[PDB]
Amino acid sequence: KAKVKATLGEFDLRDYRNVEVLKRFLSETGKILPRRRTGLSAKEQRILAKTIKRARILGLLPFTEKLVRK
Amino acid sequence: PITKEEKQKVIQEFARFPGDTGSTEVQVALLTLRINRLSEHLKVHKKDHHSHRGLLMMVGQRRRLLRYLQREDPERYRALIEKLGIRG
Amino acid sequence: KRQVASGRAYIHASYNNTIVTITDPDGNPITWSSGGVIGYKGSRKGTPYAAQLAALDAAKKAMAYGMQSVDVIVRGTGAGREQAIRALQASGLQVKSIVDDTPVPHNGCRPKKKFRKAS
Amino acid sequence: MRRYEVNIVLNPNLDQSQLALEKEIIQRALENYGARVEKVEELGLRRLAYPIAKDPQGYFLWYQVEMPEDRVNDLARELRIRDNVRRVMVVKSQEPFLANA
RNA sequence: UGCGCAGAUACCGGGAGGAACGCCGAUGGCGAAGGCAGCCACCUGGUCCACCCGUGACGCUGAGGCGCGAAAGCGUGGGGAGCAAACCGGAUUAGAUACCCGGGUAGUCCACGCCCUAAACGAUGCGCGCUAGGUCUCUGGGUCUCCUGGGGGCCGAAGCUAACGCGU
Ligand SMILES: [Mg+2]
Ligand SMILES: [Mg+2]
Ligand SMILES: [Mg+2]
Repeated sequence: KAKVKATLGEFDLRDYRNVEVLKRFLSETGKILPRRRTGLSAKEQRILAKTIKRARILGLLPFTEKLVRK
Repeated sequence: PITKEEKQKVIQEFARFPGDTGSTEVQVALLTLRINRLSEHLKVHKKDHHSHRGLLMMVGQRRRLLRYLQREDPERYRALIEKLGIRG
Repeated sequence: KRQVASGRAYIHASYNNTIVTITDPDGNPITWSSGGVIGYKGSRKGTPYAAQLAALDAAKKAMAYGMQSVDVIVRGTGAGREQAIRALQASGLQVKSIVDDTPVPHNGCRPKKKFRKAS
Repeated sequence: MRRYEVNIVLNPNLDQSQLALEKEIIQRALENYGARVEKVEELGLRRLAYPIAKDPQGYFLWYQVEMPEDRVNDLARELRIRDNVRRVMVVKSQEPFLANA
């Protein structure tokens, strides 16, 4: 399938507000997706984990969700 | 921190001639700046030892620099430690 | 005793006993069952059969209150698991949705020495 | 004195009296601590991803701003003395690292 | 053993409190070691690169000295959720001062002060110069198929080694 960067166009991944983008880097359990799936570089992947965690504290992205249909 | 201007002021007040960034005298000066800043941060943050190793090194680099100066031009040595207040 | 039309079945699987409870759409218990609550006692309450039985029996008690449909919520791993789900599905009592919801700390209290054999 | 970003999430249940009473007290603290103010932003009422203080929505103030850095912890401490102030998050302004191109 | 009809377990709401931070997470990164992992701010150390600007051998090592030094431990004062030497019970056994189960004090956490040890391990002291390559990887820089640094791994020229291995 796709890497989550292969999807988007250009974006500021220091931007802890843009939930419309940042929301795509989470699993269905709202867990930060691994590099192998994000398609990101070690360095970007570092920066993102940060931005994602900042969003979570503002209330805009989730810490967790629950698996639907198991 | 030590903002670029503060640094720049000190290079100025110590350079042997204009354009002098890296002489024994500018070097000693700058260490002394770093030291006094680092020492103020240490009287408060007593348990910060990793930083304190940085100090020991700066204090060495300084004595090793000053040792050289006192051996080449015992004169601008005496002047430099007076202009700073050190060692003796 | 009220008639509820739909609500929640909570399955709590463990390696020692499966237990199932049924509630109204705000999570208030209507009825419930467990391995022990059928006959099995001691190490048999875990077996997928025990799970199935308990599960089915709880559903029957809820169908008494006229319960017609449920959202399932499953929690924990253990033998009776897919079997208690398979049960509710095949108890008539219609299965609207399923959802695992197992608790997990984001690294919380020190686990008992049995559970850090992964030390 | 460096540049920052003050985010405040607020009680999503206000009429303009309460609303702008809070929004003013803010401008006082901001002012009463050294803050000058580049941009403002007010998307306001948005749905949180989990309920903060019992409440499925939040009111969003964001300010870019410059201030004496040795006070930015003090500012933010005072920003949440208020109860309608629910989250106060202050962040060093930053070059915006991008990706895809 | 234990806990439960003084209503437990399982479920929904609310509150209090302590400790540790899931996913990111790596064959990764930083540090002289011990060691360092939620997020924010302030204070602060080390380090790498590029420019080739400044000083002009100002260097290397380092007995003794001083400082740091996991865990356990000690003193005073806090704190105490989970876990748990000792201990109190249930088991198992020929016995079982154990391994398995139920509880549980010190302790684990915080302040200040002690102790100064370890499979404190790369079982490899520090620094410099020299001697084929290939491959993966972190972080720089350029003229960005690749090139040039600095770190992290594996394979292996020459050579070395009792051997196993080591091998920019
Ligand atoms: Mg200790
Ligand atoms: Mg003690
Ligand atoms: Mg025990």
